[PDB]
Amino acid sequence: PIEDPIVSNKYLISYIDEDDWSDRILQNQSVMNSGYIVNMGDDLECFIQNASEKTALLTKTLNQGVKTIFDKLNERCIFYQAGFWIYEYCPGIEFVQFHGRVNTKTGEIVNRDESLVYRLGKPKANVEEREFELLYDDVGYYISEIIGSGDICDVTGAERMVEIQYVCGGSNSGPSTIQWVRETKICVYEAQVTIPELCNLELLAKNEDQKNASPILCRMPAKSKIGSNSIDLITKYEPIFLGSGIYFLRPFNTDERDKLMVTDNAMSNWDEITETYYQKFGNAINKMLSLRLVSLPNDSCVWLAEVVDMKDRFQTTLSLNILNSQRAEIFFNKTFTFNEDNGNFLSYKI
Repeated sequence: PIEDPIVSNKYLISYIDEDDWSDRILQNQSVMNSGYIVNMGDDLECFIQNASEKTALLTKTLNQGVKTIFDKLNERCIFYQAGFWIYEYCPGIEFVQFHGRVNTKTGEIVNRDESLVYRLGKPKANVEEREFELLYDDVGYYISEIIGSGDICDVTGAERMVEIQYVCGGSNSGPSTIQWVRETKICVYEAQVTIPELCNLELLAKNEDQKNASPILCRMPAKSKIGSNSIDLITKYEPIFLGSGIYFLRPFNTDERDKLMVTDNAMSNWDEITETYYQKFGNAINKMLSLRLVSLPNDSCVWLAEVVDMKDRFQTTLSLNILNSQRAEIFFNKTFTFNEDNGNFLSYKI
């Protein structure tokens, strides 16, 4: 890993209320002595605060992960239609990119293009013999597999190979699938796969980003009297891209209620509601419930949440009742008024 004293330190700006700040940072002297306060003239004053076992897990992770990768891959090949290209990866045979499509029902290609001769690399049956590395990225720790034994590319004069990275797909039960694959160098390609079984290894566990940050406490000067800018939106709320142009703003305030957010232009006019709105919100909601973002209290309930634009302007309210199946219905009410006393769920049928 690479760091430097200008980037190694990491901060996270958090917002707190007005009378909260009045008697939370200002009244204690110990905290005031640990850090100091900065003023922007207006009330945007922020108080900044200044501040063998391991290797056994590294070494075991590498071994166990490779053996586990082969465990699932041993069943069959995998394939990913990357726009115009398709990359088929087999369990220790050879990696290539060819034109075509696959029939989801049988998992077989339409044809084999004898005319599209591409060679990404030849792995080896004797996986035990091959050497692998344990590197890391934003997603987490991963196993590196260089598949060589390729011909030289006259362009520069480098033998054809490919760099494969094994990462965990989180909650993705099944065999195995690829995320993306593309050329990286003149004759080198890169590919990344996601498998659920790698998460078994602590270092390769999903949702593990080293978020350790000296917190910087700020307070709202105006309390959103003007249209809150996007920077206020992402400092008050932690967005999560739910796809289809819909974000899920979860508040840092544990008391407040979370609200969806829309950004697409074709979903501007809410006075008329077309099928595109319903399909887009259905995809987004399916992805959300798959992400386990919405939190059941402690039971089936109706879920009511706002929708805001890039400027946190309320447009409608999304009403959703979960049916514990593939089907789901979504309603949009512009006329719905909110009770600040309760959160999202209002009707409980345990």
